[PDB]
Amino acid sequence: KEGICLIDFSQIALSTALVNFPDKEKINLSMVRHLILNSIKFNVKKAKTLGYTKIVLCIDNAKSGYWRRDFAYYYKKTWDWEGYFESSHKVIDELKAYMPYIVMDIDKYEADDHIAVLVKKFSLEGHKILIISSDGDFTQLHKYPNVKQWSPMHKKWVKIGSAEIDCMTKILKGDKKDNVASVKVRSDFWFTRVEGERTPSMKTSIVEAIANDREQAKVLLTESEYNRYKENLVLIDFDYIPDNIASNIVNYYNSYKLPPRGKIYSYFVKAGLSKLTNSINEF
Ligand SMILES: [Mg+2]
Ligand SMILES: [Mg+2]
Repeated sequence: KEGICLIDFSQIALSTALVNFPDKEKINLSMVRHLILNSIKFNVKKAKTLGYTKIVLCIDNAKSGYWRRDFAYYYKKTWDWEGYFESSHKVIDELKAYMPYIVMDIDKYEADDHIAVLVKKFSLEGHKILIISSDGDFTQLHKYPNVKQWSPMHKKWVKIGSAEIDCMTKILKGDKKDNVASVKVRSDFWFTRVEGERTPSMKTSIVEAIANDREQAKVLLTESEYNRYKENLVLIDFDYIPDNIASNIVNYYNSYKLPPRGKIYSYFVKAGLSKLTNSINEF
């Protein structure tokens, strides 16, 4: 059973670019092609050296929004961000055309989704898994056999009882960064809040009691809070990803045709990344 590496790509490329490309300076295609290929090399190396030889780049595609928006409208509702994303979108195309990786890219599907679903499938299928991402949410998947997670900036393992509590903490208190609100407030609180508005706190003993036995949601939460809980499950909990979303990801995965590995040399050449031709072995 081949070792598999799922990479939270879109974020890593972007995060690297935020750190490496100077503010108030234009970002060109070369810049980003260079940046992206080097990032892949560096991370593919980490993976392969450890035994995860099948690389899957998982992309964030909110071109037409998010499937989750069909459940919660408010969900997820100087630097050359323009030049970056333009060139980046182009480079992703080249990866699909020439590089030897499965590029999980689906409009309205998040990199989190592809990882959550693939990790599940493969883990249960007997493969050892590596998640390359600093996102603590992936600890929801450590519960599956042979799942490790590596954080590429600080270069370290994401290790985590505490997982169920971390998750439950988000289900109950929300996640402001994604516009997910506490079960103690109205659904679209973050999209519609007033400056004169604050979220009532959720006591830890409750969070923990539910984390430990979810049926406790029915006694510790008021009916209102409970409705909010069930809405938050789909926004936070990977196990609440719809059968249809899951199925499409797996299909995409299975129908993916990789390009002859002989195409890389040409690409590098053609794309003027000759310094890299000497390192195709590293891809
Ligand atoms: Mg993500
Ligand atoms: Mg999420």
